Amino acid sequence: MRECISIHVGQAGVQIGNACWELYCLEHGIQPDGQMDSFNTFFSETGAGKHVPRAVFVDLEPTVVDEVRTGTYRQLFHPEQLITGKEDAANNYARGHYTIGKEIVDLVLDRIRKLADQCTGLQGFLIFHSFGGGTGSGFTSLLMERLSVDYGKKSKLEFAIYPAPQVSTAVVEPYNSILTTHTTLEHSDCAFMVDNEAIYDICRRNLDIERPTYTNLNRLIGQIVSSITASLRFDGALNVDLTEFQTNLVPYPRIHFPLVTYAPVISAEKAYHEQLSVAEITNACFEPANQMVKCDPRHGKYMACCMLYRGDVVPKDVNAAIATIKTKRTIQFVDWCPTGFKVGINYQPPTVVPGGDLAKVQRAVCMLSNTTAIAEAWARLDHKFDLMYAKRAFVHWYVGEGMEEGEFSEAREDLAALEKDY
Amino acid sequence: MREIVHIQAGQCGNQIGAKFWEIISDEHGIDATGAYHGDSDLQLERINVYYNEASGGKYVPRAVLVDLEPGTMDSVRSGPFGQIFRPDNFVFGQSGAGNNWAKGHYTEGAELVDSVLDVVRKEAESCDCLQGFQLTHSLGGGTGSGMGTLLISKIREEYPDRIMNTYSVVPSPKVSDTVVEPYNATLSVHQLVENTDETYCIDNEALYDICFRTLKLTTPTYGDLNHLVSLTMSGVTTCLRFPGQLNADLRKLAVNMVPFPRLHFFMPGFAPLTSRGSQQYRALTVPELTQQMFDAKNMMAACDPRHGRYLTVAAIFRGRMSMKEVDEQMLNIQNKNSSYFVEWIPNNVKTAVCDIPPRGLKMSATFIGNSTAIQELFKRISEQFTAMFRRKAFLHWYTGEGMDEMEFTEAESNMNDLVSEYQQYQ
Amino acid sequence: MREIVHIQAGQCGNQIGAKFWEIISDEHGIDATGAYHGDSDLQLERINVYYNEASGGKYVPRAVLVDLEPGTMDSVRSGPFGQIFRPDNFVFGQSGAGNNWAKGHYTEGAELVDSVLDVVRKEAESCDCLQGFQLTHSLGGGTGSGMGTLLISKIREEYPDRIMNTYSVVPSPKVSDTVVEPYNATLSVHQLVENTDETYCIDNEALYDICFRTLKLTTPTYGDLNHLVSLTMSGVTTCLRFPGQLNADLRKLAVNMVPFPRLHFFMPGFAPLTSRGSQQYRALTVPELTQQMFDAKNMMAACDPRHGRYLTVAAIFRGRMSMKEVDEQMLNIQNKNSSYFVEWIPNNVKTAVCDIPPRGLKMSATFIGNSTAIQELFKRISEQFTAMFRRKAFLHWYTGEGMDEMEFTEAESNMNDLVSEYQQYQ
Ligand SMILES: Nc1nc2c(ncn2[C@@H]2O[C@H](COP(=O)(O)OP(=O)(O)OP(=O)(O)O)[C@@H](O)[C@H]2O)c(=O)[nH]1
Ligand SMILES: Nc1nc2c(ncn2[C@@H]2O[C@H](COP(=O)(O)OP(=O)(O)OP(O)(O)=S)[C@@H](O)[C@H]2O)c(=O)[nH]1
Ligand SMILES: Nc1nc2c(ncn2[C@@H]2O[C@H](COP(=O)(O)OP(=O)(O)OP(O)(O)=S)[C@@H](O)[C@H]2O)c(=O)[nH]1
Repeated sequence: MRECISIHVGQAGVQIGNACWELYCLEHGIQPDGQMDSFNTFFSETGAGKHVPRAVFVDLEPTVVDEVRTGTYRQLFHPEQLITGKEDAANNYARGHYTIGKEIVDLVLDRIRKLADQCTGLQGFLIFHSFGGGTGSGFTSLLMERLSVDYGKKSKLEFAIYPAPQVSTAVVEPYNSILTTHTTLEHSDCAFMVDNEAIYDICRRNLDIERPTYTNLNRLIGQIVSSITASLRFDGALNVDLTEFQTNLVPYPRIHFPLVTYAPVISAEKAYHEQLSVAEITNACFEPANQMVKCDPRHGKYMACCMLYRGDVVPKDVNAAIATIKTKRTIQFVDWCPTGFKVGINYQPPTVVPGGDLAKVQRAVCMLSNTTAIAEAWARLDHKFDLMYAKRAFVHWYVGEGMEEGEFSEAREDLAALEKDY
Repeated sequence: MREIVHIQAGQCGNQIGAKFWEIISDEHGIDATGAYHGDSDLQLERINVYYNEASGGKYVPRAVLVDLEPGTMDSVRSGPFGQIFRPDNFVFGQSGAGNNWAKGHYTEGAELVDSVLDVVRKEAESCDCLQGFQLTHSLGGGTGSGMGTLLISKIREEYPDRIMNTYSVVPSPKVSDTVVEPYNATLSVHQLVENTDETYCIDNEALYDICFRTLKLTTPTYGDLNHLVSLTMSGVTTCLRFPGQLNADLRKLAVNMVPFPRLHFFMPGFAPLTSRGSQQYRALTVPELTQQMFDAKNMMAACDPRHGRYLTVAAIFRGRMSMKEVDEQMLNIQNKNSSYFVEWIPNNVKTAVCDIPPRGLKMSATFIGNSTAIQELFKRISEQFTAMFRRKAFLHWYTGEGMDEMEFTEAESNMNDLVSEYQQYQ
Repeated sequence: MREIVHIQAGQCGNQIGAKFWEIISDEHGIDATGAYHGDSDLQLERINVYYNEASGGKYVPRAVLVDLEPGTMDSVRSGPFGQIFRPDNFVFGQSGAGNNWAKGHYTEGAELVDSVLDVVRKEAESCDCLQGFQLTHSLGGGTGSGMGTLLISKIREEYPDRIMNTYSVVPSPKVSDTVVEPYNATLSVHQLVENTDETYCIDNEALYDICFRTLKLTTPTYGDLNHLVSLTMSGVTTCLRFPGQLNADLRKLAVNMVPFPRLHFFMPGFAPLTSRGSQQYRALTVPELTQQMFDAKNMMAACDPRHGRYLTVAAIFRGRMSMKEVDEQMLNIQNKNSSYFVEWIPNNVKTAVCDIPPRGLKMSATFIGNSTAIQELFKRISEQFTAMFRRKAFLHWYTGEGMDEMEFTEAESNMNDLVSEYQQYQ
């Protein structure tokens, strides 16, 4: 026995946390109130037939928190773990990092500290947020360094909604993205991808949902986190811990930004049309378009590859499929990283939702790597930042939060050094 | 939560605010008296932003009515939905500045500043958290501009952190309704560069031509102008008032629209706008709107952005569609309008969607954009001011209210610096 | 228990006391005759404070009616609730001082002092324990002020330990109803600095303006003034009359309001005060009252506290709310009104709540505060007295009643010392 803590900041973070808790509740049979020992990794035993999520819901705006506390799962969540803000940063990293974040970071730090107090087997921290959101950038970053300074070497996992190259809710998104990336770089143990446009494209072409909604995105995150945490929440042939995830993909602290991909995303009518075998599902998932990242991995080199099989998957078939994956030349690896393969097998089949886009299947695989194509996105973001900051636009907004342009500039050069480190 | 207090100045401003209030009563399911009858919880969940907690299951608008004459006062109160306002919010003068900025700002504004500050402070304190303000007035008029300037000054010195927007009505270049209206615009802009965080410029002749041609009406009226104004109204404020997959507020727009403190003038937008025998034949799809987002026909403040360059664009949507279509449409808009767009502000389209469409339309789209086209308007205003100030005509009315020469000189210098900065951006 | 005897002087005082008595009959469930019909035990549990044990299941007010003329006598007795008073409490003169202090205090007061002392002693002895007294009169009037001075002197020499309050009516500065009213105010205050433990100053024009503007009445009358007076009435005395989570009495207020024996003048307060078409639209919450606690509009005794400094504030509440909201509201009131407040009296807000709200209102709030604003009123009175005493005009009427020069000199010297001490506090 062991536990983990999930952190949700901003609208995207709150929605993601709610969806993930919906998964964890329906997978273990939790009714909306909390009733009917691996489920203790995310829920706490007190009283009689009771469980509550080990999470904190915080946002500078109370709209999403109000929406959460109006669902049928009010009884499921403790009221005190929901935090309501008053002044949304409005896509401003500095606003949510200094003006409102500094006076509300205390209660959250403080009581996630108790969440660790009753969880002596705290494996790590889960963070869900968005770069585009000013709250989800600033408050998330500051609480990230607060976690680092209050826990030391404790493992921490970040799930960030990176704005897409052509999808941006706010035009000031480069400022928030660059600022948060420079601020939390040294402490970000592992940060993933989310490309909204790639999610929409995959849903429209794979699930063939011409009119999807953010619920599809919500379980897109939900299924990813479920596949990641199945090892901790269910036994398997070779379970994988959170520590090994950062051990394999962080030989150097500078590069800790791996991309994620799921296989498969198939509707029930199309699930009738295809049953999964290891070779086909892996080679489909390794296909660049199947990746939920809008960056072709074949442009650069591959760091490492991690497989997360769940269900009735034969390890020998895994080895054979992975080998025949290796031999083909569409896949290339760095010279000094010949053997960077880790496989995690779990016996728990992926869980379905009623009325969901995904189809109920006994087996699945999670696609886990850090390709060099992320450098393309980083360079494009840096170029956009240079263009839109060259005339110094929207800077006065961050100035009114009380800093001058210097920190913007050296964050730009820090991220440039990160980009050229490849 | 995030309460917004409405203050209306001038006859046009009072009419605009009233029409807004009936439109909000439609959108939130409020009858002519104040009772709620909406069929969905979404209308009444965030009713407190524009309404207050009234006894007997009622709601009253968070509005402040200011004028120097009670003529439009009586017409508005005796008009539709006049009983939804308490008599206390109606405070009026008895002299009238007579389309004079100095009179309405110093002579008659001296005995109205106390009342307007008292009522706005009462509205601010009686609410939970005042997110910001919204003011409507006409820069062509003299009194309304003076009330706008006085209120923005008092708000800035009282609530320097609470942002707002001013929906001022710039006089039409084609028609000189008032001889001394250049002074009014001069002083109003000189105070706006200084006491307002962001401003939308609403020009008459552009909406007149839209009603004439786009709507295909042979008899345009103030009613249609107030209707489109209320559509702009709802389009900007629906993200805060109504739940959305991409939630937004006035603070988000202000952050996304203001690159420099003095560069805060933007030109609002609305679409689609089609008649009965075109709507049943037009495509009710996004491309029909994206061809309508960028055009000099459905264009708001009479200065063509094609001559200048767009600073950045904000687009709010209300309906049932996916988001990626919007993103690719914005990308195509950049791809084809690159020359009309600015090269050094990549992805300058601000994308957000409110889930709830307005009453009677399953889409509405509000185009919030900024371009250096307003440079032409400001330069023409400056040269007109120079033209009839070189002759020193009609200065006696202002100098009789405690005016001075070099004051107007630094006013015109401020607009000169503003237009020079806008040209430098161009 | 803690019985209070009411004595009314002058026509205005008699009307005020009567209106009080009907209001108490409402609050305690007493009909026009005296029978009890209240629906709760709380009304009739402490009825003995203002009523006496009457046979046949009846109750009569503990009131004393004094006048020098029977005109208002007959109107009051023949008016509503006139049968609830025994004929013995009505004692009247037959001459009338004619708005003269000296006449009503020496000439006609000589044959009324015996009667008033006899009746007040009968009321005191017939009761269990007389907690204190309450008197109503007008300082503008001559006779009423003389009766007030005589009664406070006799009470002080007879019951020096039993505190009271006097609800005197200071003449309005704007209107000179009586030419010799400055003498009346002079002598009344000279006796009040000396025979009264604490005094509330009630000024006409302030309540007149409140009825005109705050209540929005085009025809203010004495009835509304007496109504608001009876609200002040109930607001002060509800803590003693009715059970409360924070029980209080007149002794608590006197201890909390009097820092120096000569510094005992305070300016009462009432809220909320809203009309039919504002009450159904206003917020029936505490903040709507706390914005109404501190204002020159709903303000009682015509001198602005903003110019001066508050000494200390007492706030009594009647309704259904928690107490911490009141405490934090008082803290915010300090935080924002620190300049208007006194720095060397920290936490100068006296907080108490009576559980039972008045009839017809689920909150009423009575603002008992003290400020150095009354310094302006006293200084203006002193300078007026100097102005028309330098000319020695209208002195013959007073000197014919046994008056003298340096007596008025030490009177004006006493007000000079009082105003100097108040300025020193400021
Ligand atoms: N993938 C995904 N992203 C979402 C979802 N909801 C919101 N987002 C992200 O949120 C961004 C919009 O801004 P928010 O993060 O909501 O900003 P906010 O919550 O208002 O916080 P502030 O900007 O500080 O006021 C978008 O760019 C999205 O990337 C969702 O359901 N799915
Ligand atoms: N769109 C629109 N414009 C209006 C409306 N009413 C007046 N206007 C415009 O406003 C301008 C006059 O502004 P106005 O507010 O009337 O000046 P004013 O200073 O307040 O006039 P006064 O009170 O001193 S007499 C005119 O050019 C007119 O076209 C209206 O209802 N809708
Ligand atoms: N609020 C209020 N004020 C009143 C009322 N009646 C009289 N007054 C005020 O009291 C003042 C006169 O005081 P008053 O008591 O009538 O003098 P008086 O000395 O008793 O008059 P007299 O008996 O010698 S003839 C006037 O200024 C008047 O405004 C009343 O019913 N309500």
